[PDB]
Amino acid sequence: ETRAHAEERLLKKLFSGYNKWSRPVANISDVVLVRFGLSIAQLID
Amino acid sequence: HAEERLLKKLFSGYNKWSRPVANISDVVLVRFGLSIAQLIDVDEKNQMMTTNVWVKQEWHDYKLRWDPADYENVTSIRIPSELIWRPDI
Amino acid sequence: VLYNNADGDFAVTHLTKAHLFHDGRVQWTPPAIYKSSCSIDVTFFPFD
Repeated sequence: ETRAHAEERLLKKLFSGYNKWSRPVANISDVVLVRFGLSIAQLID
Repeated sequence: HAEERLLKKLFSGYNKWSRPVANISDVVLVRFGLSIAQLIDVDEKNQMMTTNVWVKQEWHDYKLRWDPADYENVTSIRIPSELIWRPDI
Repeated sequence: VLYNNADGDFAVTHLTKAHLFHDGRVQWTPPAIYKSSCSIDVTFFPFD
C-alpha cells in the first residue's frame, strides 16, 4: 500500500513487452514532435 | 505497431558474426563513399592530420528481406547497427 | 547530434534519467560539454 509498492507494480506492468528500438508512433503515417531547447551553464572557453 | 512486429520477426534467429551470403562461393559488394566535414587540423611538426569524416557504406544480404505488402506498405525501417553484421573497414 | 563537432562527443554521454507523465508525456534534460567550430573573424581586434 506504500507508494514504492505501487510504483514498482506500475513499472513492472508497463515494461512487460515493450521494445526500445521501435519508433513509438500511433500510426506509421503519423509523425512525432520533439520540442527542443537549450540552457547555458557557463561559457567554458 | 507493424514495425515492431516486423522487427520482432526478423530478429528471431539472425546471428551477427555469420557472413550473410547464400553460397559460400558468392561474395558481397560493399559500395564505399567518403565525405569531409572540415579539415580540422594539419599539424606539420608532428605530421598528423585530424579530419572529420563521414563514411558511407552500402551493402545487402538475404536474411533481412521481407514483403512490404504484408505489413501495411512499409519499405524503410531503422535498426541499431549493433545488432547486425558489420564489415570492419 | 551536432554537425559542427571538432574532436569531441557527438552525442550526450551522461545519459541521465528522464521524467514520464501518466498521459504519455516525457521530458529529458542531460548536461553536455560541446566543442563547436567558429568562423573567427578578427579584424576589429580587440573590439570584436
